[PDB]
Amino acid sequence: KEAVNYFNETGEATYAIQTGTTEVEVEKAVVNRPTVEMLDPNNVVIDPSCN
Amino acid sequence: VMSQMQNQEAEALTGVKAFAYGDVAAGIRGALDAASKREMAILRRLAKGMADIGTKICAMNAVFLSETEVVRITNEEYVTINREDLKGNFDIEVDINTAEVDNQKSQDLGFMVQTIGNTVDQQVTLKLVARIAELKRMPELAHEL
Amino acid sequence: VMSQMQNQEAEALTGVKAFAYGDVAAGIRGALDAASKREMAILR
Amino acid sequence: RLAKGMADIGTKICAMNAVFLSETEVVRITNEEYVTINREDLKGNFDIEVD
Amino acid sequence: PGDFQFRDAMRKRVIAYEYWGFWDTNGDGELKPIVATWIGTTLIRMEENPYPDGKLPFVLVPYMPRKRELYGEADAELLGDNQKILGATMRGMIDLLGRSAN
Amino acid sequence: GDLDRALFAVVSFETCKADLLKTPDRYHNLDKIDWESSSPLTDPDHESKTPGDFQFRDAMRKRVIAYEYWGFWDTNGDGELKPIVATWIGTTLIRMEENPY
Amino acid sequence: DKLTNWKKEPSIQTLKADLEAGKPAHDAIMKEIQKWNDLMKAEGSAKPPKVKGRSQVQPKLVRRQAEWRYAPLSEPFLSSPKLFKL
Amino acid sequence: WNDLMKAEGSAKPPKVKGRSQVQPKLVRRQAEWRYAPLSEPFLSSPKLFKL
Repeated sequence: KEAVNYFNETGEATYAIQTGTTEVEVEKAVVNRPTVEMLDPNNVVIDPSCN
Repeated sequence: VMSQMQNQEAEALTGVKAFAYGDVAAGIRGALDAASKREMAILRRLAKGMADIGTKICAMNAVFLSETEVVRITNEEYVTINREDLKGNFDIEVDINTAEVDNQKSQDLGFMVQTIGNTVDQQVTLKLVARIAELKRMPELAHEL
Repeated sequence: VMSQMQNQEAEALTGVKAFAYGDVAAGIRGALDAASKREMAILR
Repeated sequence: RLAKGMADIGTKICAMNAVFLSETEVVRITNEEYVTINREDLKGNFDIEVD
Repeated sequence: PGDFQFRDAMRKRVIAYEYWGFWDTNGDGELKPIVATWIGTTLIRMEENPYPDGKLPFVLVPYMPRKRELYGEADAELLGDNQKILGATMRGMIDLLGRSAN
Repeated sequence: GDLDRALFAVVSFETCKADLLKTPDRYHNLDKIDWESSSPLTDPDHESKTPGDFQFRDAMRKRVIAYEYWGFWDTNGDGELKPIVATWIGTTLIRMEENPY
Repeated sequence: DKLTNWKKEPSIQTLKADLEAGKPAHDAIMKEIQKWNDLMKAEGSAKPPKVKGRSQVQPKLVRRQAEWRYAPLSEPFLSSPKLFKL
Repeated sequence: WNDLMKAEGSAKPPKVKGRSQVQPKLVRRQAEWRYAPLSEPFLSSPKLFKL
C-alpha cells in the first residue's frame, strides 16, 4: 500500500520494508453528515426589507 | 336560484369553470385534469425546496468529506471538483426523482438502444444497457456489462 | 342545503375535493385513486 | 401573453450575456468553444430565437 | 416542557441564537457574509460563512404564493368563515335534536 | 400604447449603500447623502412590504429609497434622442449615463 | 470582546438591535400563522363558545381539506429509491 | 380590483350587530382556478427558454 502511495506521489516503482512504528495524531472527523431540519416560523426572524 | 344565476353569469363572463412531476411520459402528463394542475402547482414548490436542500448538501459534500469516505461510499475513483467554482453549480444538476421519472428514463434509454444499436459499436450500447440495469437496482449486472 | 352550499363554495375556492409499494410496475402505480395515496402515506 | 413576457425577459438576458460574461465563464458553463457575437449587431437578435 | 432540564453539566439545555447575515468586515463597503452565535449576553462565535454557496442556510417555499412577497399564504385564509357557517349550522342541527323530547 | 415608444419611465427601489458600492466608479456624489441617521424611510409614494419602523442601525446597510429615470433625452443638442439613465436619492443626483444595455 | 481580527467587527448589541428592529414584521406573520393553525384544529379564536344546554361541536372543514392534500403532495418524494437525480 | 379580490376595503361588508358579515370570495375563486393552468407551461420543461 505504501509502495503504491509512493508511486502515485513521486513516480518511482519502489518496494518497502518495515523498520519500526511511529505514533501520529490524526484528526478524524467521526461524524460528517449534513443536517436538514424543519424549523419553526417562531424561531426565524428574516430581514423584512427583502422585498 | 339567485346564487346559481350569479355564478353562471360570472362563469360565462370569465370562462373559468370550477373543476406527474419530472421528465414523465405523455399519457401521465396529459391525464392531468382540473385541480390536478393545482396540486402540481404546490408539489413543484415543495420539489424546488427539496432541490435547494439537495444542491446545498452537494456543495457542502465537496469540501467536508475526504477522499476515503467517498471512495468507500461509491467504490469508484474520486473525482475532484475545483473549490473556486463551487458557487456556481456549473456542471451538476439536481432534482428529486420519482417512480414515474425512473420508468420514463428507462423507456428513453431503451429507445436510444433501439435507435443506435447497429450503427455505433458495442461499447455505447452496452453502457446504455448497463445504465438501464442500474435503474433496475442491479448494481452487479452494471459492472458485469 | 346551507351545509352543501358552504362545502361546494369551499371546494371551489380550494380545488381539493374529497375522494403498490416498491419498484412496482406502471399500471399498479397509476391505478392509485384518492385515499389510496393516503393509505400509502401510512404504509410508507 | 405570459409567455411573451418571459420571452422578452429571456432575450433581454441573452443580449446582456454577450457583453458582460467573459470568455472563461462561458467556456466553463458550457465546456465548449466560445462563439463570438459581434457587438454592433446585438440590437437586432438576428441569428438567435428565444421562446 | 417548561419544567424539564438535565441535572448534569454537559447536557444542560440552553437557547442559543444565530445571526446569519451580511456585514462589511474590511470597511471598504463590500458586504461579506458573516455568522454569529450568542447565548444570553455572551458572544461565542463569529466567522465568515463557512458554506461554499455564500448564502443564508435557509430554504423557504410558500404554499400559495403572495404576489411579490417572501412569505406565503396558507390554505385556511380562503376557508375562513366557511368553517364558521358550517359549524354554526351543524351545532344548530345538534341543538334541534338534543334539546327535544325523545 | 406601445411601451417601446415611451420616452421615460421612473422606478423606485429600496437600495442601500452597500448595493451602490458593489459597483464603484458608477455612482458619484455619494457623500452628500445622510448615511448614519437610523431614520426609517418616509417616502409617501413608494409602497413596499418593509415595516415602517424597521431600519438597520449600522452604516452600510441603511435602507434608502432611490428613484431611477429610464428614458430618452437628446444629449448632443442636435435633436436625436439618445437613451439615458439617472438615479437620485432624495435631492442629490448620483448617476447619469447612457443606457448600458 | 474582539473574537476576530477584522477591521470592523459587529458587536452583540448591534446584532440584538437588528433582531429587535426586524421582530415586528415576523410577529405579524406569526399572528397570521397562529390564526391559520387555530382554524386548522378548531381551538383558540375558532373555539366554539360552550354554554349549558346547547352544543359546541365544530366540524373541521379546514383540517379535512388539508388532509385531502397532504398525501398527494408528499408521494412524489417517496416513490423512487433515489430522491435527488442529478 | 385587489380590494374585490380579498373582500376588504371598498368591498368590505358592513358589520352591524345581529346580522352577518360573510362575503363569499367569488373573484378569488375564479382567480385561483386560473393561476395554476397558466403557470405550469413555464414549469414543465427542464429548460425554460428554447432558442
